Amino acid sequence: DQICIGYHANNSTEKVDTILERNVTVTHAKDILEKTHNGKLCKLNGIPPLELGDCSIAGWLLGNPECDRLLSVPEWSYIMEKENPRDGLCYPGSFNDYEELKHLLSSVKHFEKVKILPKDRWTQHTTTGGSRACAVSGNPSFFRNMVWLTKKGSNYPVAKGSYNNTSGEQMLIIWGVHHPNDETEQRTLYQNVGTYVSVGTSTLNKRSTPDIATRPKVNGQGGRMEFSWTLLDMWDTINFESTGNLIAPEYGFKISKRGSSGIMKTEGTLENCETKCQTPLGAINTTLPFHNVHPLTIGECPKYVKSEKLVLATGLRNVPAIAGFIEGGWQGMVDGWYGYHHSNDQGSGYAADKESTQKAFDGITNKVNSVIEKMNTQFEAVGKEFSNLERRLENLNKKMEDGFLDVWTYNAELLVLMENERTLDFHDSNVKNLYDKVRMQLRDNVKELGNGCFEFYHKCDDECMNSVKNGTYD
Amino acid sequence: DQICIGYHANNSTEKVDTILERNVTVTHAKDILEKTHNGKLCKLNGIPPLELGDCSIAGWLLGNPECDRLLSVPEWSYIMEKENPRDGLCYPGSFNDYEELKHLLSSVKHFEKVKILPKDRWTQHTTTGGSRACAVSGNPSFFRNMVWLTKKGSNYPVAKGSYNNTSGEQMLIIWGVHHPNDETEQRTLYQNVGTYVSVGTSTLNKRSTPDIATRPKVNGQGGRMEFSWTLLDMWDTINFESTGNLIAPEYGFKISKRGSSGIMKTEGTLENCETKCQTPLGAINTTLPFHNVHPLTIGECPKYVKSEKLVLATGLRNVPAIAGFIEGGWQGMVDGWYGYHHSNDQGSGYAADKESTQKAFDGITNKVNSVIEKMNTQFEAVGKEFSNLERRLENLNKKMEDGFLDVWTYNAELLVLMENERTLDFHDSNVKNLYDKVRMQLRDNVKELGNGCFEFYHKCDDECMNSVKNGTYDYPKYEEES
Amino acid sequence: DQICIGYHANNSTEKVDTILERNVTVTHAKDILEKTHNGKLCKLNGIPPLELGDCSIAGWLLGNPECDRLLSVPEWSYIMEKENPRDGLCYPGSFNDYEELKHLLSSVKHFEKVKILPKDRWTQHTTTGGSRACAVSGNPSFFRNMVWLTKKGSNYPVAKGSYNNTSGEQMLIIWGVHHPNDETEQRTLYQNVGTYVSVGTSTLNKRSTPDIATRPKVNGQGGRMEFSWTLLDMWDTINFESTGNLIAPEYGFKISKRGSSGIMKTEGTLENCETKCQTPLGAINTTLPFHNVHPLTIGECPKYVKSEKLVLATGLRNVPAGFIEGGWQGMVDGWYGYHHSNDQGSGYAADKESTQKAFDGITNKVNSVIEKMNTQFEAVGKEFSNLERRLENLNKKMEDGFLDVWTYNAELLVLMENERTLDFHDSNVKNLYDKVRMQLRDNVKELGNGCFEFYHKCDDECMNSVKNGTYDYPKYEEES
Amino acid sequence: QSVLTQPPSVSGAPGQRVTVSCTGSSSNLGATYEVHWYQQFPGTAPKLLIYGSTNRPSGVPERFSGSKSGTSASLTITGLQAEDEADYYCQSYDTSLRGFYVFGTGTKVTVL
Amino acid sequence: QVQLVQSGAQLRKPGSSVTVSCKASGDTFNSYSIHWVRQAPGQGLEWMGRIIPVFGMTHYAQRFRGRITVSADKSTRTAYMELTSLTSADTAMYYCARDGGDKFHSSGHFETNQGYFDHWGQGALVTVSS
Ligand SMILES: *[C@@H]1O[C@H](CO)[C@@H](O[C@@H]2O[C@H](CO)[C@@H](O)[C@H](O)[C@H]2NC(C)=O)[C@H](O)[C@H]1NC(C)=O
Ligand SMILES: *[C@@H]1O[C@H](CO)[C@@H](O[C@@H]2O[C@H](CO)[C@@H](O)[C@H](O)[C@H]2NC(C)=O)[C@H](O)[C@H]1NC(C)=O
Ligand SMILES: *[C@@H]1O[C@H](CO)[C@@H](O[C@@H]2O[C@H](CO)[C@@H](O)[C@H](O)[C@H]2NC(C)=O)[C@H](O)[C@H]1NC(C)=O
Ligand SMILES: *[C@@H]1O[C@H](CO)[C@@H](O)[C@H](O)[C@H]1NC(C)=O
Ligand SMILES: *[C@@H]1O[C@H](CO)[C@@H](O)[C@H](O)[C@H]1NC(C)=O
Ligand SMILES: *[C@@H]1O[C@H](CO)[C@@H](O)[C@H](O)[C@H]1NC(C)=O
Ligand SMILES: *[C@@H]1O[C@H](CO)[C@@H](O)[C@H](O)[C@H]1NC(C)=O
Ligand SMILES: *[C@@H]1O[C@H](CO)[C@@H](O)[C@H](O)[C@H]1NC(C)=O
Ligand SMILES: *[C@@H]1O[C@H](CO)[C@@H](O)[C@H](O)[C@H]1NC(C)=O
Ligand SMILES: *[C@@H]1O[C@H](CO)[C@@H](O)[C@H](O)[C@H]1NC(C)=O
Ligand SMILES: *[C@@H]1O[C@H](CO)[C@@H](O)[C@H](O)[C@H]1NC(C)=O
Ligand SMILES: *[C@@H]1O[C@H](CO)[C@@H](O)[C@H](O)[C@H]1NC(C)=O
Ligand SMILES: *[C@@H]1O[C@H](CO)[C@@H](O)[C@H](O)[C@H]1NC(C)=O
Ligand SMILES: *[C@@H]1O[C@H](CO)[C@@H](O)[C@H](O)[C@H]1NC(C)=O
Ligand SMILES: *[C@@H]1O[C@H](CO)[C@@H](O)[C@H](O)[C@H]1NC(C)=O
Repeated sequence: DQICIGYHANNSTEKVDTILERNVTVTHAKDILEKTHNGKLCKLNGIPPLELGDCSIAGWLLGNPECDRLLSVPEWSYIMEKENPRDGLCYPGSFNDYEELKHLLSSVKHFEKVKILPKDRWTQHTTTGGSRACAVSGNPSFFRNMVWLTKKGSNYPVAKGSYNNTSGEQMLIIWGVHHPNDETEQRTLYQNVGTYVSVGTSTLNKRSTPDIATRPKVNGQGGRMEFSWTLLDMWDTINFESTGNLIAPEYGFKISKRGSSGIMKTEGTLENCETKCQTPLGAINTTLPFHNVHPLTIGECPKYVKSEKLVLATGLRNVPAIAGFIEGGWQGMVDGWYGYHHSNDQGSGYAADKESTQKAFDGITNKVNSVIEKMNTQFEAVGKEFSNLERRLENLNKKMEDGFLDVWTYNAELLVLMENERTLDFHDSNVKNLYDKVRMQLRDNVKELGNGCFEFYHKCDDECMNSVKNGTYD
Repeated sequence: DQICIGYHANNSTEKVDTILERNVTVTHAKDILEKTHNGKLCKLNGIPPLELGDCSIAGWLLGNPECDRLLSVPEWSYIMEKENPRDGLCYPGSFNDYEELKHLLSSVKHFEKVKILPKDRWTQHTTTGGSRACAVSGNPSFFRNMVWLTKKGSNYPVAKGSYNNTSGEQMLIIWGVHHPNDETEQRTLYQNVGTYVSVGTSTLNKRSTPDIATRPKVNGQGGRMEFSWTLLDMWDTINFESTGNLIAPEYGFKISKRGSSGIMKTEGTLENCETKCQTPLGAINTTLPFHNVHPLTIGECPKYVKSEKLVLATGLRNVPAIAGFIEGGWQGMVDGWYGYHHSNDQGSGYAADKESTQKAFDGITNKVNSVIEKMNTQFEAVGKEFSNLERRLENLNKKMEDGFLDVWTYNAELLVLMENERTLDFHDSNVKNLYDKVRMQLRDNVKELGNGCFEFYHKCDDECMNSVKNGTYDYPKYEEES
Repeated sequence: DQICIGYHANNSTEKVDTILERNVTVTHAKDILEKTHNGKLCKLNGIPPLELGDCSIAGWLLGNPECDRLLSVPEWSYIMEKENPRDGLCYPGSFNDYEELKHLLSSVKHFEKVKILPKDRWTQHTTTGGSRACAVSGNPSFFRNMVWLTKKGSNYPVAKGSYNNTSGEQMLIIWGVHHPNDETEQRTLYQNVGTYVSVGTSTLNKRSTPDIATRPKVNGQGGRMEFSWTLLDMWDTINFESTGNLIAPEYGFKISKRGSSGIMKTEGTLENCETKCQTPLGAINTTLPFHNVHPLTIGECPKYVKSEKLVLATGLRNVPAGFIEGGWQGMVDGWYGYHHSNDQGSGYAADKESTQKAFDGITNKVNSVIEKMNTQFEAVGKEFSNLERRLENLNKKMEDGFLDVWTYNAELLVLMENERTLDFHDSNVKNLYDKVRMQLRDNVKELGNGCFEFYHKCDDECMNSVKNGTYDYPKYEEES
Repeated sequence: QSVLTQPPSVSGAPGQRVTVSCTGSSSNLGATYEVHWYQQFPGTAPKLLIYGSTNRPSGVPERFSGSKSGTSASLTITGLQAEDEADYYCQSYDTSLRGFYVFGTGTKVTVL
Repeated sequence: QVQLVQSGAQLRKPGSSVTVSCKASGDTFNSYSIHWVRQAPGQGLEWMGRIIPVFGMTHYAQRFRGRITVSADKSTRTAYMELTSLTSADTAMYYCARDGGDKFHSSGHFETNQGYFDHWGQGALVTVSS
């Protein structure tokens, strides 16, 4: 008797926005924004982080007496550091090019500590000094990886030494200069007053003298130490010379891996878990192209956007035997998106149009993949530190990052809204196209009732109906 | 009798471009790019700027004698500075980390000047020194906020002093070193030759000696002064020590607001007006998402793009009773966008489908808001200064800004062109869909005339017509059709 | 007989991707990504590059003895430099603000070398020194544009000299300081030990002393020379003073052009060709909006993207009764058209009104896509020292960031436009079918296969009136 | 203009201490400026006696010594001699009226 | 000592002018300034003005602004003072003095104005009468 053409309806309450309309219920949708993290700091790629805890990088590398558990250091996946750490330079001072050193460490996963200048080689100097500022359990002490060279007896011979860099790889060497807060101190520690410290390599040429002056006390001392560092190229030789005020390295650090890592600021500790993407708030286990968890992630992560919801409609607008297509969808149809009712005197029911649904289905999955697979991801260490005299560079860096974030957030939202409009128009034009395919065959011999149903002058046997479903009607 | 389905047309000369076609006259459009500014420098957020006029920042903070009107400046909203100012350093010299200081001031709206080291404390030094270079009305002088310490009698005792910042907030302290043109000058002014200037805080540690050498004369003098600055934190102490060549601060500047501001370069003066967005060419009072007035602005401004126009069609292609949509657009239906025009024995009429127009209308207003409300604005000072040894950083900053501008200009133009195409096709589909809605309801009780009109095969009065224009009609009778 | 409506098809194998479907054969398409370069280094704008060959910039400007052929300073369009050049500082040393100087040179096309301090003016000093490190054919020597001033007899009077920049344009002056590896050396070269070098201008105020120290040997020497540079503005005076360790410039370099250029790193040499866009892999002679040849270019170039293929469909889906069943391959005069069967005979003609409008819509589409890309002259690159890694990395991140934005936008715009293009064409043929159906009305029956069969005789003149839509045939309008 | 006020005269017997005061103000003896003193015999140009408020030129006896505090100053002559009969003047620099040097009113010293 | 040689006495009429000058022993080339001081009979000293020949700078006491001109010509090493709008009150002796306090330098300038007169001229009496 009649064939009604319609489309699938469902019990879905999933709502997707488009350019023209907001809060549009659809039968199916895909959320492409990752919103949930584990809450745990995990082992990135199965390799744990270096947990400095309360230690700063300078405290670690210089050997702050309280960073004595960092004298081992297994290979790390990332460096975990508290912001505003407690154990830094126990002897007040400063570290030159410190931010630049921390940047260097973003490409280092392991160091081999090498005793380049054993403390017992300076047989002409006192190598046993220390101070209350670096004291251990009340006993005056000093940085563990360095030698404070002071006068022996009543003299301070010129101190000399060198290393050849035969360690197999480029090495990190740290040294420093002591700046007394009096001349009385300069004389009681070094004997000589018009002193200097000289360090050279095939590329480095530095000579400096201590500045003797009154400064506010920090950690009980009015004196200061400055630290400097260099990288000694393989097969190069570093030469040290001093007439006083030299804090010599005992150890250098060979860079052993040179892979991609990064430094994370977090107040937490490592948990027994693993990830492929880690941010300060916890690991982000996922497959979606975008996330909104935190701006700074280490690992190969989805792109971060300033958005709460990015949802792609994939299904039909959810708009729930004598009607279909025009009046609403069919909640009685469950085998496809588009289909026929086929009511005659043998039976009635629903049948999907498999050709139409399958073409529409594949078009939609290709669309989703075009949206999500065109995002370019890579490993990133996501960040830099700047000194307090580099505010114009810090702000430049911030602007750059915020600028790209706005561009990508904007593009993600507009692409989703434009695609959802297209999705729904696509799905609706497909129903109309099916209706016309049927009206063009069955040209006459069918009365159209204006509600999506075709009534037949020629009575139709189920094989007939079948013939209309397929392209074989006459 | 008959009913026809049609689109509103109008007397509009408004034109919109699309991806496929240009100069599409439309009945309605919205311009989303702001092209107008006041031509005036206004008070941002109702608070006037610091008007330096011919003073540079260094001149202002050091106390150049020609900047005497800037010695008690009240809260400013932005700093207005001329390019190539004259009242800079009256005594030739240089200022270290100067660009970095100017950057600091983008976060400062007000300073309280504090007398940290009164000039009369220096009881063992001469504090009355000055030169013709900083003279006022021919009378030799020096920077108002600093003390040039020279020998007293024939002695220059080590000069010492300090200040413990109990002012309540982080303070800016500026001091300097004098570099003589000769040894005879060094002895005349300071007695001691192997001199130094030593300054420090809990974070700063500097010692500097003067360089005595022959230099070209600037402002009549061969010597130069260098100025340095530091921020003294709260409860910290700054200590000065010198054996000569010290220009001591008398005053420090407490930062009192620490809010968001910026430095604008302009040759104008403040006018009596107000704004929420100020550009160097004048203020901008607008609601639109984009503007094309000037790349550097201070305030919360629309995004700047390099384009002449961004116009969204909102209306129908403007194509100027008997004939329906296929022929053109009825000037007459001015009560909506889509509608009916009809005639019978009672009356000729014209009408608008309100259901169709309202849905189309809301679609379009949501479209406009989806475009304009997606732009993220914020306060931004948009500008940095670099030294002549930072060309690789200045160019980097420039590239970044130009890069983002090209991205946003491009996105704004392509979004407008793509949306205008969809808008016009949207309206075209809506009138065609209306025709089909009606055709299906009428079925065979009408004759399609081929020009968007349905002729009836039975008498159909205003009651019959109204119901059709509302979704209600059924006449399985009167087959005049035969 | 019937009139059928449909579209042209063709023998093409050109495939285009869209949002919904991949590998869609189309009758026509345009490739908007340039993939081929000449393989040659060309003369940009007809002006050759400076070919440093094995010389570095410092070698060139200081006068390294092995860089003598560069002393004439010919005009250049760009500077061609090898990576890791051999002839740099022959006497080991360092050059301050070297990257900054290389950057300055990206805006310089020519220099005039000016003899600001002739070496024979130093009548109280020895101006004939040199070392084995810079030796020419075994004879100790030194940099050609500088004077190494040492003691004369047994004394070193304070050395002084100056220059008022009256050359007519801003000048580059390079000078340096010698750093001995002993005190014995300090005394045998200069006599005076507590020495200094003092240089200044109205903006420059610099004084330094040598650092005597043992250093590893480089090129046989344990000593080092430190070079510095400044730009002396017009009418300003540079004053040099020294008690030892001064290497005076003999020559300064006047900047004569100040145009936009750049420094390209390449191991090749100049070929006899010309370009408007030069990459390190060779020149890109082309007109397309994008290219994928190399990230670093000098000139006004297409935008570089990380993609292999950007193709816009311009034609119809190539699908080889009618319309519903596939547009006829034969129609040669347009995109959409008619069959016209009648009693004189059938044939195929394009619908010129429909095709021309569709055609122009497509050419406007292509131009909206390609003409919205901006170009400018840009050298896209900077040198950084090894102590500026945070800045170098920032620069890299910036460049990669913009590349991802533009690559992404180019690909999504192409995919979205190809989808619209194909829908556009399908809608245009459907609209043609309906334009005709509405005019024919009840005088023809639809056969459901894209054709209208007439109920009355319709010959060739009738079919022509049907094509332009100007007819009415009431004769036997009745179906039966 | 004649700010530095001095006593019209002072006196004393040979061997006595005689002092001459000089009182100025915030513009010229104050404001850190030093005061100089001159000795003048009738018919002769004045000569410098004390400078910098304390020092004496070579040739000036130890008997002459300057002192300064606040905005006030004085000259002390100890061991007054028969020959110390002269007018004495104080001088300093005054910052008012765009700047000028000011000499005091003068004091006559009489030896008894 | 430093010789400063002052010109002699003169008699002028009210309504006229006075010219007094001093030759310095190199003070117009060296860097000590030259000042003018007046003393009416029976009165104390009055400062009138100064010149610094090194820089060509002058400064005058408020009482004589518009009346006193001071100039110098280092080629003869002489400083000059000219007074106009002369009155009967201008019967004072005029002296030149060398400022031994503020020492100046070429290619620079610096005053503390804490100087003093280390060397005085002899005194040129000027009488003004009808
Ligand atoms: C430091 O030790 C290294 C390694 O032994 C020396 O470098 C090598 O020296 C030998 C002998 O000249 C050469 O054959 C090798 O080619 C050098 N390099 C390599 C690859 O090992 C180095 O010379 C020594 N330091 C000094 C003082 O120069
Ligand atoms: C600067 O002044 C402040 C305020 O008086 C000093 O800070 C207080 O000093 C006392 C010791 O005198 C401490 O017990 C308080 O804890 C300090 N208060 C604060 C708020 O810090 C400060 O010590 C002075 N600076 C110096 C170094 O003398
Ligand atoms: C350097 O040379 C220039 C040009 O000769 C000098 O500039 C001119 O100098 C004279 C004399 O001072 C002035 O009258 C002109 O007005 C100046 N003109 C220009 C072009 O600026 C300059 O003074 C010289 N510099 C030195 C210190 O020798
Ligand atoms: C909707 O139907 C599905 C399939 O039966 C069922 O799993 C789901 O729980 C239903 N939800 C509601 C809210 O009816
Ligand atoms: C959609 O519905 C939610 C819940 O009622 C509402 O908060 C939101 O504003 C709606 N969106 C719009 C713009 O209608
Ligand atoms: C991600 O989540 C699934 C949830 O079942 C889990 O099986 C898988 O281990 C997680 N992946 C990682 C890398 O933690
Ligand atoms: C319709 O076509 C399908 C596919 O060939 C076939 O399986 C089915 O039996 C056909 N039905 C009829 C009777 O037309
Ligand atoms: C267009 O018509 C409207 C309303 O009839 C009128 O207000 C307006 O001035 C007219 N404008 C033009 C351009 O003719
Ligand atoms: C009208 O069309 C032409 C070509 O499409 C275009 O150049 C012009 O800009 C358009 N109109 C105006 C006034 O801009
Ligand atoms: C801002 O614009 C509104 C609307 O044009 C106007 O009424 C007002 O005067 C303008 N000025 C301000 C900033 O108040
Ligand atoms: C609207 O529809 C109703 C049927 O629901 C009908 O009664 C009425 O005549 C129609 N009226 C108008 C105003 O079109
Ligand atoms: C397609 O046919 C045209 C007819 O002119 C011919 O020129 C062209 O080479 C042919 N291309 C192929 C792929 O055969
Ligand atoms: C398109 O063609 C290429 C080459 O044959 C093939 O690798 C790719 O799978 C095709 N794309 C799809 C999804 O059909
Ligand atoms: C560059 O392109 C133009 C246009 O294609 C061409 O005429 C010219 O020959 C090309 N130049 C070279 C050197 O190939
Ligand atoms: C229109 O078609 C008619 C057929 O009757 C033909 O005679 C006439 O030339 C055509 N005019 C045009 C080209 O519009």
